[PDB]
Amino acid sequence: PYYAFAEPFFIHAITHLHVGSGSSVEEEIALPFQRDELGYPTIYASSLKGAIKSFLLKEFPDKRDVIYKVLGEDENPEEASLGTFLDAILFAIPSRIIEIDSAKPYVWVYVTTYELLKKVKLYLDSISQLSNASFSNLKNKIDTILAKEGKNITLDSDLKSAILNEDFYVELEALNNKIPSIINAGVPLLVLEDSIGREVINRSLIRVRRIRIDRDKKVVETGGLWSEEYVPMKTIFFSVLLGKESKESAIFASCILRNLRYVILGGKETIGKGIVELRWVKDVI
Amino acid sequence: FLDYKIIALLHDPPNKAWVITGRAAKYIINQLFGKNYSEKVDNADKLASSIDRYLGSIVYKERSLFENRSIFLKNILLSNIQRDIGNLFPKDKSKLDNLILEYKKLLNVINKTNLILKYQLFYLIYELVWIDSKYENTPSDTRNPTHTIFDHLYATAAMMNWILSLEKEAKGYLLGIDTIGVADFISKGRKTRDLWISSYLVSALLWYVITWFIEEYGPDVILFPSLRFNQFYAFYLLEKLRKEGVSEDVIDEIKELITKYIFNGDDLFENLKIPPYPIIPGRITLILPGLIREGEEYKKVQDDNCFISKVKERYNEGWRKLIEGLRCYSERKREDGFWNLVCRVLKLTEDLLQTTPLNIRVKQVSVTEDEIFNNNKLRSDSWKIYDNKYRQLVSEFKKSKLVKVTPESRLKLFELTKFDKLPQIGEKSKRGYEFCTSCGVLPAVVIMPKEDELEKKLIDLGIARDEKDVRSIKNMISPGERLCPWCLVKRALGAEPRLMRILLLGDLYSVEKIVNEIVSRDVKIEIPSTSDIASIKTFEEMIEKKNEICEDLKEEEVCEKPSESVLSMWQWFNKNYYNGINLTIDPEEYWFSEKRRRYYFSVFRRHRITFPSPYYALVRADSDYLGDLLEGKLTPYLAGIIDSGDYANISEKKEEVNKLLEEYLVNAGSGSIVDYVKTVLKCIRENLNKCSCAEKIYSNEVAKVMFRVNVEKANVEEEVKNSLEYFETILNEGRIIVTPAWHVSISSALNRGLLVELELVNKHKGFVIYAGGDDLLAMLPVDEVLDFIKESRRAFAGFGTEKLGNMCLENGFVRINNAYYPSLPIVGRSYSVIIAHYADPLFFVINDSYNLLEEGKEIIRYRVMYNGEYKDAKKDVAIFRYQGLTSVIPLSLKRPIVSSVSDFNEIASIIDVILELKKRIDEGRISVSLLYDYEKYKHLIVASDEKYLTEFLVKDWIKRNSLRKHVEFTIDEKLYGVRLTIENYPIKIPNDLISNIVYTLRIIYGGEK
Amino acid sequence: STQREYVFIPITNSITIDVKITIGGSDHITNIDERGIHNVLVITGYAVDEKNGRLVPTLDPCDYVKGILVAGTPQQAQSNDFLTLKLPANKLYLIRKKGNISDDLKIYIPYSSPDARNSMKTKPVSISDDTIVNNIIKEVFDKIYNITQKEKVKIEKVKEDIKELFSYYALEQ
Amino acid sequence: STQREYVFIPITNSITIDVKITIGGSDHITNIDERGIHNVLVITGYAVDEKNGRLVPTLDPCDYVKGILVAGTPQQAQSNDFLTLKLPANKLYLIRKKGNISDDLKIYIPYSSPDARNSMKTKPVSISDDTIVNNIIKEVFDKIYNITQKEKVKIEKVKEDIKELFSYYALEQ
Amino acid sequence: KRVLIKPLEPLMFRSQGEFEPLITGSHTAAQSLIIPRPSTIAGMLGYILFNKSSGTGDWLSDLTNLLATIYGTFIETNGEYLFPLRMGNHLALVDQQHLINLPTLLEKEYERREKGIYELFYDKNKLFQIINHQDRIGISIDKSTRTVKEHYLYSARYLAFKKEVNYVIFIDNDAISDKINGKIVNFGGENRIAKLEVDDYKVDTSIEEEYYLALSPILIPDEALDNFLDNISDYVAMGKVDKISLGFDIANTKRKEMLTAILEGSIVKRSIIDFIKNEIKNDLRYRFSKYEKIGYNTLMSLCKLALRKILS
Ligand SMILES: [Zn+2]
Repeated sequence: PYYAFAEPFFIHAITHLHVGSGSSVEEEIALPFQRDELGYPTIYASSLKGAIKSFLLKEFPDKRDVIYKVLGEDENPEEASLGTFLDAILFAIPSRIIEIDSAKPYVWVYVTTYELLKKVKLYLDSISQLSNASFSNLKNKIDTILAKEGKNITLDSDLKSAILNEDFYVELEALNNKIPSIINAGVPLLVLEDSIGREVINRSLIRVRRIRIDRDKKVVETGGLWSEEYVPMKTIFFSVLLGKESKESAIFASCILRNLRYVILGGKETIGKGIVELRWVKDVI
Repeated sequence: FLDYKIIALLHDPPNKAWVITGRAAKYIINQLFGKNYSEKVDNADKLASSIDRYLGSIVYKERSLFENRSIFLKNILLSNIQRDIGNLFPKDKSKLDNLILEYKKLLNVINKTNLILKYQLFYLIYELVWIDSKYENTPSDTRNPTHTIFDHLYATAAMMNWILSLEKEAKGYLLGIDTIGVADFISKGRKTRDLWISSYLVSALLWYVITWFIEEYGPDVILFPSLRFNQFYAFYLLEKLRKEGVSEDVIDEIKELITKYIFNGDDLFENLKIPPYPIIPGRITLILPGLIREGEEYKKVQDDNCFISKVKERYNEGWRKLIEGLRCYSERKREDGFWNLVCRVLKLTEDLLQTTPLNIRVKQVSVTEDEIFNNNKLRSDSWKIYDNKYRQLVSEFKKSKLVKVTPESRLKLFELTKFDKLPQIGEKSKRGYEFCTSCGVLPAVVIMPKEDELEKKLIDLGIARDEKDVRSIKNMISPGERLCPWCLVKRALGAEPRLMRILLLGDLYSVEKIVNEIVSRDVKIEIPSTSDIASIKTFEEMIEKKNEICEDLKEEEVCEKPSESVLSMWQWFNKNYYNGINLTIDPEEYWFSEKRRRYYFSVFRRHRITFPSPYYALVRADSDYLGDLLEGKLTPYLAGIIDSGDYANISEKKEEVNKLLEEYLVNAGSGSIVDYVKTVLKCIRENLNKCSCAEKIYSNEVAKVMFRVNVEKANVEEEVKNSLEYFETILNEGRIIVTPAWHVSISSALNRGLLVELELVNKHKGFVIYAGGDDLLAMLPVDEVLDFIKESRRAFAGFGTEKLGNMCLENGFVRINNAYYPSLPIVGRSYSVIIAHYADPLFFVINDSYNLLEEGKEIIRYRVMYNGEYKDAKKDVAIFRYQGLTSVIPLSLKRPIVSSVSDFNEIASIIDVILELKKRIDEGRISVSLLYDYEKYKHLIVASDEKYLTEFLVKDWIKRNSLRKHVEFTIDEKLYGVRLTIENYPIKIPNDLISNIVYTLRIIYGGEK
Repeated sequence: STQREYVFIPITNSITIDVKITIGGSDHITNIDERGIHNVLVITGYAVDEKNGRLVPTLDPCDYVKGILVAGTPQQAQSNDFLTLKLPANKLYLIRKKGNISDDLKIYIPYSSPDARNSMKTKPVSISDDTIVNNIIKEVFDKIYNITQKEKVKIEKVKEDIKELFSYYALEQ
Repeated sequence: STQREYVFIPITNSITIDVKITIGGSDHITNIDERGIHNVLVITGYAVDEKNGRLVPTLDPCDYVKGILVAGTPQQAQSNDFLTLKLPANKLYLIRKKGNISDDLKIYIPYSSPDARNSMKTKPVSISDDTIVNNIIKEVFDKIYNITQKEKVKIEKVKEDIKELFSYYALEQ
Repeated sequence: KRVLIKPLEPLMFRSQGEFEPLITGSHTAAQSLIIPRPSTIAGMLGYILFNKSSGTGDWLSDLTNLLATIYGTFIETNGEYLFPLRMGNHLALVDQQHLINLPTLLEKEYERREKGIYELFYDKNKLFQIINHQDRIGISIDKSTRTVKEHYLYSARYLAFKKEVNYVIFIDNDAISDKINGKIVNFGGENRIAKLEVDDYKVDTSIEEEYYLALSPILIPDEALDNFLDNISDYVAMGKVDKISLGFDIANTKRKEMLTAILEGSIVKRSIIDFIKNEIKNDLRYRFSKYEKIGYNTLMSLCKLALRKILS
């Protein structure tokens, strides 16, 4: 009854992303990314609900009736929706690392603040009662990480100190525990302090100058100059599909989502942005 | 009995600076009896000005204790500014009374039997006939020249309404009226066609109800605003005479007496036949007698509630007569179309429209025989009440401001929405009812398609009886819009804005005698659009390169004939429409379409002109700490140093405030009266606090007492005590005393500051939307905004280098052909400047122009140089906004604003540095990439601490981006220690002024595309 | 200089012997002008003791009783069980502020010891019995203000404003 | 039956020794639970009287002082000076309330004689000067809360909590 | 008794531009409400407890069958109880320590009040320590060209929470207290999500006092509007009065009603109580009993958190 079940998933950036926002200049960027309630990158619920519906209608038009009746009918706007995406939350963003006193040398690591993990816990404590995808091991690692609020936590016990994004000296402690990692690769997740993590991430965004060139003589047109912020490859967002309990939603869960791996999201796809691989949490840790 | 107050007004001669004790009541009266007193007009003189206890009560009437025959003149706010009048006076002793006879060119060709026609016709032309013989605005008191005489002459007849109301048994009143909320109503509007008249419905509905008084109590009865330079009052009085039936030659002694001063252009009150500009503010005060007219004679009723019921129904009586005459026009012209629709709803909804779309708070205080009379003459401190009644009145505004009851909330809509009793036009609501799109809250009665099958399918819903009337429906109503009944009145009023002469004249005629004038005529009126203002320099270049670039465009009605008669309220247009270029067009289809817009850019590039720039500029202003100056508080002198909330405990903030009024009032005297106040004032917590702290200055007070003997005594134990109780008030309370002459002096300068600001804006290419006078809302083109702001703040403070219509503008004054009228030098003027693309939703542009300004009045603080050290201010900022690029520029850099004559040329000279930087970038002397190379220099100049090392880092940045290596740019070094405090508010504002200099020119060149 | 003292209006006739004052000075804090009461004091945190009326200082912000200040000092039978203080004329939460304050004023207060042996839970009560104040004006409002039967032509006017304004708290013990 | 007692917390250094029954029993009203100081009593009409700091009772509800509540009676050298009282935990209103109180307990508040010598130049004081927090935490925040440094370790937060919450009013002299 | 509402994401409550004391560079077509109406709340709980056999034409007749009396709306950030406060086109979120000394401040003189409110709304407000007004601008895309579709753009201005913030209401029932506890609900406007949970919580009610606070829109019977406005300061001390809409019925898909209301956060006096209870008649007497049962006339004293209705 009324969101009787839900499925969490992760949003991986296979290429860069640009999911544009209210395109103003308050950060000397002409096309800033969609900001969150704290300044982090996020994906709005409409940009997921639209661009996954717009993908599936182009892929499975035999299922056009179901995708309409779950994700929102537009020719008949009377009827309600039964599927609802949350706002995607920045779970991890990769960052360049230079090792100091490590046994395994790395080149890049994932970075998170505790602020970003408080919202992940805020999701997971709220979808726990649906009893269908509990995965308490996932949020219990979040419990142990948020137990150390105020330090700088790594999850591979070899690092002990590093320079992140070539400008930020950090000093790590491990969990004094193994704590098997949430993410997919063999790459350390370095949960940072809430102060410095709004710099290491904010350095790890990609700010690109672009121009528009007159094809006739290879010189820039007047006014063709603007800045864009991309979100890098391998960035991991987190969001949960919430579904109500009609049987047209379970067929939508059955052979739609389980045939769904790569999704185009966001804008500027002719530049080749917004190719996104989705990893559900019902087949992983 | 009243309306004989001319002798109460002219209780003194207007040659008062050549009469009081030296420098040769010289004349009294030549068209009535001697002035009405047994003690009546004399006490009306002694309660009118603050000089009456500055130097004591009887020295105001003994007229020689510290006399002078070398005559200067001062400003009322700031007496560090000496003004000279010298040897010149209006002329020879045998032609001294020709100007008395030039009163009598109309006022004794018409019979003096009635007094409701004299007292109103004498008030308006009173200064205007005297200034043309050049008397140089002499002071009232020679010992203290800090009041112009008309501001004491118009005061001593204004508060004569209190004197002649205390002569039945006891009555008398103040009555202040404020509207509920201006700017949210003003913001409602979709075309600027609503925005202009919504400013007008504020003023004209408030103009209606104040004709009810002056046709029954005469003028000089509203202090605030003054009816001396009201542009509404030069159209209302212009049709009182035109109703009478005199020749139009005879009125040229009146009309072109008005014309060269008020309404300076050729667009007059009788060129377009209305006032152009809504001028009355939302906040007004009346000083009122206790009388009720029954025909030539007045009775009183004692109950206080005689006004606040019967004023507000006159405010209803306007809105009734506004909409019922508006029923007539769409009934008279019902076959024309778009008015078939407006006549249809006014036949439907006559339940909802009997309430006004704006309301007013009318607060009322009174006066009795107590506190003004003791046996039948004055008591001790009879002047302590008048400010306190103003403090009674404003406290009533201070109390009832905290509840704003919105004007939508007065309707009864429950049964109309519980049960479907809503009348509608067009589609029927699938959702019960549909929200209005131009107020935003109300239900709609117009439901219109956006498209689908546009012109065809609108007919079968009941909006069209043919095809050709849709073009008038599509004219003022864009498709897809849904309107409340209140905006559908306003969008009908925007089409015929001349229709409000019903409301504007107060129904001076009958209801049909007004409307039948413009039943006849069909003069089309243009309001400029947003693509008009953004493309001024399109029309400025089509004038210059006239037809040699216009041959492919001789079919596109841009170079065709200016067709009908069409002429606007906008003065740039109104003297450049007939150049060979029509300007009635809406250029969203010529060079702001996209089909034939690229082709028009194919025209401009072969002729090498500047493209249309898609950005206009909205400019709002504000008076900074106005009402507390009119309450007498010293916040606008020390704005941000001591705000109004610090008036709880002034006995710890006593440091600079007891320095402030001290050095002002001792600067207000002249000669031997200067020493008379400078030792009686200081002994308050200095000596033993009682009398004989100032008996020592009797030793030179005695040098005039046995001179021409008229004094009734040999003992002065009382004139060094009642002078002491006056400064017991204005030191132990930091307020300065509000007199009748206090409000008349400021409001006359407000009215002069009004009309000079109307001329300043269209010395540029500007347009006026709202102009209350202490408030402003105008829309300039994107170029001329900065030097406007530079010279608007220099005009509102009062400083000129440029000759206007006929007025000369001096330091702390203003001169119209001889007469130095004063100014408002210390009262700052905030600004909120939005650069806007023309395709913005304009409801919200008017939202974040008020909402930008109200947060700027509270949070924005900057370190300001006070006596060598850095104190902090809060006001006098000129906030810019490109779209989110917000920039805050202070305008003062000294507390107070002015303290000598050499200080005027540095008010808002911050943005002259901006202007001179803009002056040297567009030439190619300073490089363009100066502004972008700045953000490397900001992190050091911020972290720099003493400005000597900062001098190079500023000059390096100038030198590093310099195309020539000898061009030198002079930056003031006091622009360096300024840092901006903006706490707890989410917008991004830079914390030093040099970044805000840089971010100001990022906006302006960003405005020019 | 000047000083004042406090009187209260309970549901009890415990005001008979309070002070020996009628005017004291010549003008008053609370006024009598034809539209009800003026400059009427409200003091929170003091609850009444109906029988042998006193006011105990509680620790409650919304426990409030209203009173009136007129120039004098009680009986020369106090200074052991009352309170008194001299405030800078604006530490007073008094309804309907009309006259300009004197920048200073000395006022006494009928005080009661907390009586720290009872579980006191108060209760707010409203004034009733139009007669009760219609002759508390016989008790004090004419004793403290001779203006009764001389100025106010609308007696029931002040009766009804005393009905509507005044309501206070009681110890109920 | 249970009795409690009020400890006012200003920056003032008039706290040296007033309490001997510091724990007495085992329960005291206020507490700290890893997110700030709980049950901080506001009292209106009272102010600090800096000279050998205590609480002058004035007659302005704008005047308020915050403090804590601990079990016991102070030093048994007083009740000639303190305003000992008893309330059903209902008329005193604190912040951060966690458990339903026992519906009746007594109170010991330091009280000051009114003694109107000059006008009480009331001022607001917000807690500043981290060093004063550092010496008062050793002073009282531990002599009562022996729990501290056993259960509570987020010490900088109970510093972070009082500097902007704990405020009081003063007499300037 | 107490039901916490935890928003999992930013919320939207479609206000129609009633209040706007704020700048971003926004120009947004839908301004949001800071504290929602109770018809949202009662409509959300009745969206849980709905049955097909409880479908009839009149909504509030059906809605009060589905539940008990719902009480007012405010904020608990785990450590505060923040309460609305309106000065007129302004809003604040304050704890009650700045409400206790508030009816002190109301009756005071000229400059004491401007000393009071301008520290209160401007230095003692916890709005912008909590609320991040977040513009969101959405579009529509034709599936056959992949561009913007013409004419379809909106700019909805949502309501985000900087730190964790929960809504607080009170309900008198105990049977529903389990089945409402722990429910993910479609709370709010454009398909946003919140979480309900139920804790039993003692609350004192029904204190008689002059100056109250309105924790919900006090409705006005829309018959004595002249009798109400003529002494406006007789019933409200400070606050804002506006014609509100009661919202949107689900089963019949129309707007509900429009009434003048005393907006929440307004400081009223006791004289509104006998005013409503002597300007009602048997139709609206039976109507407005239901409106308090869904929670409009919630009145809180500034002494302590004690609630009461008008007809209660
Ligand atoms: Zn409308």
